[PDB]
Amino acid sequence: APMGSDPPTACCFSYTARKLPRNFVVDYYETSSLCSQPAVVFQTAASAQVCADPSESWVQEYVYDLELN
Amino acid sequence: MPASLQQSSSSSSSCTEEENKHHMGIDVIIKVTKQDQTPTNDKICQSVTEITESESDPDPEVESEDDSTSVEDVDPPTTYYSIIGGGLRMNFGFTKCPQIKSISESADGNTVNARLSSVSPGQGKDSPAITHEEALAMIKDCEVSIDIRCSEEEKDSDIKTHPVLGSNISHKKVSYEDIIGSTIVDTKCVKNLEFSVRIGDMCKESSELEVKDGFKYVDGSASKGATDDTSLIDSTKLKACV
Repeated sequence: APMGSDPPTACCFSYTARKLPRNFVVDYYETSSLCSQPAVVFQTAASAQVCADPSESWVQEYVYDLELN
Repeated sequence: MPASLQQSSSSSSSCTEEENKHHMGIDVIIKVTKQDQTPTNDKICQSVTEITESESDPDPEVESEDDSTSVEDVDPPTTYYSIIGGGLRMNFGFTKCPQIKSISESADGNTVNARLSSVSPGQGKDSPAITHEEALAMIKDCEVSIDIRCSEEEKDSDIKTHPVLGSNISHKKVSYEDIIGSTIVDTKCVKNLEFSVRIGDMCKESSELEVKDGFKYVDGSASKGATDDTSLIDSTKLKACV
């Protein structure tokens, strides 16, 4: 099980300006670390995935909510 | 000889004459270079899948909206697309942005392009128009996301000999407005990736109503830079994927 060489990965390049209400957020996932510019990614219902700057409180509260319920 | 005549005032027949009204549209061209590893894949316009949130409030698919009242206060849906082709799977979620009616694609060498934009009035397709107020309001909230992946569907191409409907708008250099949202790219099948977007009048530029954005992705190297993306790709070799 020899890990790959050094294949780049998905690392947030830009964030969405409009906050999508919880109703359109059933799950989420975090970028990585190989990039010194991480962030939090949220899933939806009619899209897929979209990065979000964790610098905004509502983004953190959204994560904290998904951590519980 | 359809002598029925499509009236004239129709937004689909021609541009409006109400000074305080404009035919706001959108244009999003994109060039992606394949890795010297990926196999051959010219099968472009494989397929397209249009999707949209529950929108308004007809019947929330198991709590998919407000779950309660839904007058007209707030309820912005997202239109998603999954144009497969070129051995690559491109997808984008337009939120509070003009309604895309034109979808094309093409393949040349080890790269493939995709033209996603709205239709200009007088093309046989709707092209609503609004006032400057709503225009400036839209151009601000309008946000488009992107998430390309590596496909493998060797299926055939589904195109139409019907020319591609343009937005009459040019990707020239103008006011900068951050419209591009998230952009996920799996190196596994994408070496380079250029992004270019625009929003303005489809009848006649209006400066204030004109804007643009874009980036330059090369070998994992990103870089913001407003440049003339008019030649970014050959608008001729475009082909409607239906």
